[PDB]
Amino acid sequence: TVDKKMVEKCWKLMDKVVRLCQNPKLALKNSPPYILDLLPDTYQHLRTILSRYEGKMETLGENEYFRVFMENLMKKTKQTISLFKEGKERMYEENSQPRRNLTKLSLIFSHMLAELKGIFPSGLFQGDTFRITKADAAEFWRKAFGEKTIVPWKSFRQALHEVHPISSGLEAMALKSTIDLTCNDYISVFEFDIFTRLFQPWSSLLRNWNSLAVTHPGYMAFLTYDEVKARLQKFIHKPGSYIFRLSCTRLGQWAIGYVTADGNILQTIPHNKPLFQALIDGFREGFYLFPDGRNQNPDLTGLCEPTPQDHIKVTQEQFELYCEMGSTFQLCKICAENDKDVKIEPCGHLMCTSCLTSWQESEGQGCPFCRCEIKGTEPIVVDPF
Amino acid sequence: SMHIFVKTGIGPIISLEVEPSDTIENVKAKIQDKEGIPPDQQRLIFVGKQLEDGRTLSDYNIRKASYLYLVLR
Amino acid sequence: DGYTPEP
Ligand SMILES: [Ca+2]
Ligand SMILES: [Zn+2]
Ligand SMILES: [Zn+2]
Repeated sequence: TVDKKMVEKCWKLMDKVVRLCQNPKLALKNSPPYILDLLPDTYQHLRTILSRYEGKMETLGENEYFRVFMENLMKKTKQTISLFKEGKERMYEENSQPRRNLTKLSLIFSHMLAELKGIFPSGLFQGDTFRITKADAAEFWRKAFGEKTIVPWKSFRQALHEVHPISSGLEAMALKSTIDLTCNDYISVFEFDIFTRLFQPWSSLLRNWNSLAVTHPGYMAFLTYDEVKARLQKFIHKPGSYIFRLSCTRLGQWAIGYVTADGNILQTIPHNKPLFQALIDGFREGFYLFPDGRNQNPDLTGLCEPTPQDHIKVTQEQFELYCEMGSTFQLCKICAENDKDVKIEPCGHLMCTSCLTSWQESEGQGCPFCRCEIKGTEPIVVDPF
Repeated sequence: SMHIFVKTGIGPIISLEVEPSDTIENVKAKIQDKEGIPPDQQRLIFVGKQLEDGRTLSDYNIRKASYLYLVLR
Repeated sequence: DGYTPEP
């Protein structure tokens, strides 16, 4: 239960962590995850929530997700406070174990902040109506948990095991490590969305996860842009050397770092396409050949098998309405040259892949019709009336 | 004089009271009076053709009950 | 931010 004093206590602890990090003796880099920016940003969003719930503090206080988040915020802030207390001088040692823990805790605050903004957009609770990107993933969460925002790990593990069986406790604990971003032993709808975006398609979820995050030597998990260039510097004279990682700023998305014919160390983003599709493409035309400089590259052919696109039938209501316009439902309304063959997830807006690519090339990952973030895409076919 | 329709992905279909002599800028300002969308963020489409701010409705052969699409930034 | 297109 979240009261007035509990929130005030959290902020006082948050302030102490800021004071400890403000020390010029640490000389920490401004690059994300930057805790000196993350904690003050967490204070403002919480303040935004409270102003949206002024008077309605009974509804906010008894809210399960908010209770859990606040409990985890105090715990993570106190953990950082103790980290500075135990081994004070080790905080200034560049690559020491306590310093690596501060970088790990900073990542957690970044995930925690993105989760809070995802569940409470504009300060109002939208967790019960959270839009899961992939359709098959959304149907799993609805049938197993309904409109629940957060569920305990053991409850998530038993539901998942029914659809995608888990081989061992070793696999379950590795699976827990990748999906539980906030490190609180609970799995949120936001965390689920991220895992199901990265390890798509849903139909072979654990196979994709095992082949890309467990058995793949190229998997580096969360890594900053600079660290990718720093790790690939060892393999400058080995053309085809590559690595793939996650970004705290671009949650749910992948990023590949490779060495060219000359070197230079280039970094690309596949954007809403399955990672193995880009890795297989990248291997057959000699770009991604050596994962983490190793001679042996994993064969991912078993994951990529030509599948049919989802079909959408236009109704009588839609046909009649489009006839008045002097057009069809299936025609792309941006170019008016092709039929709609791609669906933006989760808004559902349709256009041709051509208009999408051009929009993404210049404007970014935002829907042309409603400005909603392009969390994912799906190729589709619109069957005329 | 006449009425045109503006199809959006942010709400219901916008019906606007217009004249053929009206510029694309005037139409964008009329959408601004309807949805509060900044005109510099609006991109109007007529049968897959992007409408230029300087030109008028009559220049693109936009007649009565014509449907325009709204694209944002 | 300066990334790189897909090869
Ligand atoms: Ca969690
Ligand atoms: Zn098009
Ligand atoms: Zn949309």
